[PDB]
Amino acid sequence: YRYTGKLRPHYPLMPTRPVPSYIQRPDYADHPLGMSESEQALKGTSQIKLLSSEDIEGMRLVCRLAREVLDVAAGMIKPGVTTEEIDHAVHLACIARNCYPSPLNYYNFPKSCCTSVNEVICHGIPDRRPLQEGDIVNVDITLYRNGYHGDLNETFFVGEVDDGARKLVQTTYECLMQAIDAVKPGVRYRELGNIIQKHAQANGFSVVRSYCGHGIHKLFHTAPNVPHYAKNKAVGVMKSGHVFTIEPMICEGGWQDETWPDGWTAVTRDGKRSAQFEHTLLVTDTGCEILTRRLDSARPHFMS
Ligand SMILES: N[C@@H](CCC1CCCC1)P(=O)(O)O
Ligand SMILES: [Co+2]
Ligand SMILES: [Co+2]
Ligand SMILES: [K+]
Repeated sequence: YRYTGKLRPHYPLMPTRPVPSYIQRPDYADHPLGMSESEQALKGTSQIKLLSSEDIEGMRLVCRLAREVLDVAAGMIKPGVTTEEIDHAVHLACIARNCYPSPLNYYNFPKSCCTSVNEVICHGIPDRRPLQEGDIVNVDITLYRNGYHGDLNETFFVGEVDDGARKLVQTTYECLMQAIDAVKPGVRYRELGNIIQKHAQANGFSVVRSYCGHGIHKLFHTAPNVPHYAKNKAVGVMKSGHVFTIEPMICEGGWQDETWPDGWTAVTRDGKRSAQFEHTLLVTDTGCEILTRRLDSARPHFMS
């Protein structure tokens, strides 16, 4: 394997962290390949759950809890902290909230969150590497409570970063918020990518294509599939009671991605930097509720 940039995995990984048996698990948690019966059962489906009011309530609770766990992680972003240390903290913080860390053994993903540094687009596996001043780092959190999943991420600055870092991060967030702003009943899922790319390209950035936003509720990933790039073939129309994410990944250089031999880590083929943000959204009559929004601040962490 020829790595695309300067980052290398830092093994070995600390042994898998156990989840106390009292925590409710999703179906894949103890599958040996981390497969989810329920997700496969709807694989290739185009139909989109209309959540009931109790659904909506479970979704509100788990997304607020996931936000709380992300905020715990944000509080540890500093030079010299390892992504593995971040994950240990996240893992305890899920357990303390009585939630299962959704990423754990999801298709054998071996950690409880993703930490994606610099040229890692997404799904980085927490490891022994200490964070370096100048890095950017995304932490992606997903929790499971009472049959429901809630998913969010943000990109963070590690001490001081270069203007290009600042520009990529702010721009990515602006991409996400401009997309959310278009969310309301009657809007086509494919329109979101047009809005995202339009802003990305205007700032001299490219848009990752192999990874999409997705529906989420009782399933971790399900319809709709939501591409972040222009002129895409996404199927379906927003309707009050839909829940899904938008999570653009935006790049310095080219858009092309490839995967590390670990089977998970997605990096720029060109070794240049990528940033992402994610929210879990519910479509309401007037627009949408940002179920994973920060409550103690109007803004994401990087700009506070
Ligand atoms: N939370 C992230 C993916 C889910 C995890 C990636 C590694 C294991 C699951 P997302 O659905 O945003 O890509
Ligand atoms: Co997601
Ligand atoms: Co996520
Ligand atoms: K690399």
